[PDB]
Amino acid sequence: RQGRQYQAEDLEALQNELEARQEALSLSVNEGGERRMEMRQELEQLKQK
Amino acid sequence: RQGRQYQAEDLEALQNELEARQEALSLSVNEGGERRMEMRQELEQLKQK
Amino acid sequence: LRQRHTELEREVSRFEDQTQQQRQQYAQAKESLTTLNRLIPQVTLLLDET
Amino acid sequence: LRQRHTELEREVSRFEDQTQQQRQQYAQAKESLTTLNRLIPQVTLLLDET
Repeated sequence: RQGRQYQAEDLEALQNELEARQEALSLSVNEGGERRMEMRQELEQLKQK
Repeated sequence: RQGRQYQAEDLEALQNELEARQEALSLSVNEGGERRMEMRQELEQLKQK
Repeated sequence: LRQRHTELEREVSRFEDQTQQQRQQYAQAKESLTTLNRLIPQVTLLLDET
Repeated sequence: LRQRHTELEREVSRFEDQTQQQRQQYAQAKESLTTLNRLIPQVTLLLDET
């Protein structure tokens, strides 16, 4: 399902890496949201201008 | 640590409960930060004004 | 706008507090879930209380 | 300012693309990690390849 034969012999490192990638999920989503909403506020300012 | 004996004999169901909790984590934080984050942008805007 | 700054700071303090507590407790619950499915991910079946 | 608006729209598009892609991809990653840590959180060690 993920990989085809994916170091099943010892996969804990992969679990840890995926935990890191979920941390990346959180960081990336928060960053995108903040930036897009800030630049939306900028859009509003530009509109009024 | 959580619960005191809390049906440890067959605790399977609790894990599923925690899953919901885990989900409610993301939501509960994703909104929270965003809110403060939102006002932070607004705060900056206010300062600028 | 400075009064708005004050009220905004109040709101930020409230949200910051709530988020900190919420994330701490939910992280602890998540850690509890990990401990369950790590130490006893149905390992109790192998233990089986024999 | 209209050029700024055009570029801002382009940036909105880029942010949306990134946020989608990343959230979907990491959601599948979350699903895979959940499957691993549920079905086989060191249950392989219990199997131990004995």
